[PDB]
Amino acid sequence: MRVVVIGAGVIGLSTALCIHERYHSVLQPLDVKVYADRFTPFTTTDVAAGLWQPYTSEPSNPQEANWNQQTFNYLLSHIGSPNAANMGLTPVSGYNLFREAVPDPYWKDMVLGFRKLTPRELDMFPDYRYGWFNTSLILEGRKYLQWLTERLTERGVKFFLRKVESFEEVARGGADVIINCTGVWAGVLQPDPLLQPGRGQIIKVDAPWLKNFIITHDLERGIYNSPYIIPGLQAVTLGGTFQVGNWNEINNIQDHNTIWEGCCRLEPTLKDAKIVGEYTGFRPVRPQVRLEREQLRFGSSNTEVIHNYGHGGYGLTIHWGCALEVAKLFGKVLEERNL
Amino acid sequence: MRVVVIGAGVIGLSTALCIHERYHSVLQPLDVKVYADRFTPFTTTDVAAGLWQPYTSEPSNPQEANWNQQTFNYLLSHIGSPNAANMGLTPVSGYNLFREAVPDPYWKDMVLGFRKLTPRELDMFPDYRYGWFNTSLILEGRKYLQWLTERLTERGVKFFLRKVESFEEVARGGADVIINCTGVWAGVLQPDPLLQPGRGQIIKVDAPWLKNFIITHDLERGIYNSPYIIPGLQAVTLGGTFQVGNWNEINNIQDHNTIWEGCCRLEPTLKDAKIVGEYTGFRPVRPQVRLEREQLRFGSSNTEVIHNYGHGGYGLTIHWGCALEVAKLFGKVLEERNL
Ligand SMILES: Cc1cc2c(cc1C)[n+](C(=O)C(C)C)c1c(=O)[nH]c(=O)nc-1n2C[C@H](O)[C@H](O)[C@H](O)COP(=O)([O-])OP(=O)(O)OC[C@H]1O[C@@H](n2cnc3c(N)ncnc32)[C@H](O)[C@@H]1O
Ligand SMILES: Cc1cc2c(cc1C)[n+](C(=O)C(C)C)c1c(=O)[nH]c(=O)nc-1n2C[C@H](O)[C@H](O)[C@H](O)COP(=O)([O-])OP(=O)(O)OC[C@H]1O[C@@H](n2cnc3c(N)ncnc32)[C@H](O)[C@@H]1O
Repeated sequence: MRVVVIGAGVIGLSTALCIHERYHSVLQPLDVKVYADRFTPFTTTDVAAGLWQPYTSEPSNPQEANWNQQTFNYLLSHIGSPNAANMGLTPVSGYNLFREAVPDPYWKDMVLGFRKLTPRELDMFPDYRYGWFNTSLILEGRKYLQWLTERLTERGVKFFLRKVESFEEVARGGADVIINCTGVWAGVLQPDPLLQPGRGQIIKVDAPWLKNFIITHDLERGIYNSPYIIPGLQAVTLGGTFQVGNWNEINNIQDHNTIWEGCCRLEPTLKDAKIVGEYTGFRPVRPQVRLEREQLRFGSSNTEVIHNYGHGGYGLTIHWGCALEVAKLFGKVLEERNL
Repeated sequence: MRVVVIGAGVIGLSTALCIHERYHSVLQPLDVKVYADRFTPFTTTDVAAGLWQPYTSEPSNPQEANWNQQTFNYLLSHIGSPNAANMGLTPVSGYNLFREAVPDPYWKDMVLGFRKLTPRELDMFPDYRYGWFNTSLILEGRKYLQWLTERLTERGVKFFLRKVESFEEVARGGADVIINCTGVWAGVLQPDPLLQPGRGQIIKVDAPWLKNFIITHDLERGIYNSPYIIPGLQAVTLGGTFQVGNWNEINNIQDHNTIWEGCCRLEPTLKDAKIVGEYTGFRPVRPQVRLEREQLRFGSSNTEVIHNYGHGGYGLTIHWGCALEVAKLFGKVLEERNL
């Protein structure tokens, strides 16, 4: 069966893998290919802060929290193996600062060791008045992508520089199924005003002494508009913006400073950190994730699509969960074809 | 007044500073000098794992805990300033593993966020069955030493790479008050069978993805004979030995392997960590710290000594506390001299 996964961000890959991993030898032939106009280091995924942490607010389609939970476990499960950092994974602990008290996140129990910070702790940051502490995981985009890639590759999945113009295209081509994991740019293949770019610029900097993440929150300014600092496998990511509907893909000096000054302020020692890079990306913002099946008639032949997009600022945090669901639907699709 | 501090490890320096800091302009002249046959990077201090963490067992002296507490606060107080990492400080969180349950450490409340680990957590390190979690501080030897040094220097203390041979000699120089902070080698200036070398070899390795410390414990094997891993300002320190009465100062291949293999099991990712150095040092082991005053008659002239040594494996963890006490006695000494 000809399957075509469009997009090679964390979503496309995991998904592809997951499907193949689950059905390769459940169905004999099973042909998977991945088309994408961008591959790492060019995906949005490549620019994510790399932390597992869903938004504070309980998800609209409640199953999302499961996907999140499932993603976290899967990840955690790897922590212990030798390859975990080779997958781009590692545990990290850190803070979430606030200016006023606030309700515990629904994921309070998915993460390890969640607890409200004490005053002494808070004294470590004079701006904030309230916050939490917990340990979690770093799952780095680029590395994970490459891992995922090698995995798929050895599994025989094939990749292709392609810019799909239409699903039609792909279908006239031969795809029995098509899995749309085109991120923000999904709208192009089929409009979806729900979907929008959540622009975010960041700065990578070299400062090995920071071992914990620190994420501040301005309830007014909106989420991820406040300074944040996230240690990674080697560099640290300085961050602070999330602009909806903004599509400029260039790093802007203004933002650069607002990030630089804000973090520097939050974390004073940053004064000596050396900047090694700046990047900007589009969070595939959407009220909810679109992950559902859709049949498409072209001539006398039907073609199956399965959407998986709009993971906003938690694409990594919940990638796996969805990847599973798709496989699930994908399966139903096979049942209907009678295998 | 002529003061002479012998030794330039973390102990000598802090102490010197502390004295000067407190009495420089309480007394006018005040002449401080520091003699030491070894200066960083050569002190024992230079090789410490760099973590704030007193031993598990309840203190011999009641005062040790306070010194520890005082040291921790002083340190913590700096976390927030821009220079903290320039002093060689940063917060780090981590684990303490055990094979059987065990009583909470007395310092449970001095550290930030102490708590017993949960099972999921424990699943992360399968050979153990029990343990704790808390956040604390890294205070790196070398860096701190240099910091301390620049500070003293600008304060006008003067340094001399010199091997003192006798208290007698120093006193004979014109030394009004000698401050003894000669670490394990203290015995030489005046015997003390209580004092012994707590040999420890370690391996520095480059592995930036490890962000938390992990210290295992073998109740039989003795303290710090078990593998431990401690992230630092740039490298990670692999460790695992504490041999009493051993004075070989060379790194030994068997230790190197027992450390390497033990940590590597504890933390399989090191499979890819690159070794960048190996070192060995003597913990100035002693049943309890010697920190007390002692007068010494030489000819028709008395000379005041204040001992400060035998901080075993917590010299950093408690340096400041003692430094204060000395200043205190030092003061009494001034009172007696009627200022
Ligand atoms: C930008 C950004 C995102 C962050 C982020 C910080 C930043 C700056 N933070 C944070 O905000 C921290 C502060 C907490 C994280 C984080 O720390 N944790 C977390 O879970 N999430 C975070 N994300 C969100 C995450 O990056 C995003 O959800 C995923 O990358 C989406 O992956 P994808 O595969 O759907 O898109 P993407 O990676 O762009 O994959 C899209 C793919 O489809 C391809 N494509 C599209 N259309 C076509 C076409 N027509 N033909 C061919 N190929 C096509 C494109 O080439 C690419 O292959
Ligand atoms: C070796 C070692 C120690 C560790 C350690 C791991 C290792 C391998 N860990 C751990 O074990 C982790 C696993 C938790 C830490 C840790 O992580 N945290 C912690 O708090 N403690 C730890 N320590 C213990 C600490 O290093 C030690 O207490 C202090 O360095 C003592 O400083 P000092 O100034 O008294 O001696 P040292 O630094 O040797 O200063 C001695 C000074 O006196 C000088 N000197 C002596 N005699 C003379 C003389 N006759 N003439 C001139 N100069 C003289 C010598 O030149 C030097 O200047």
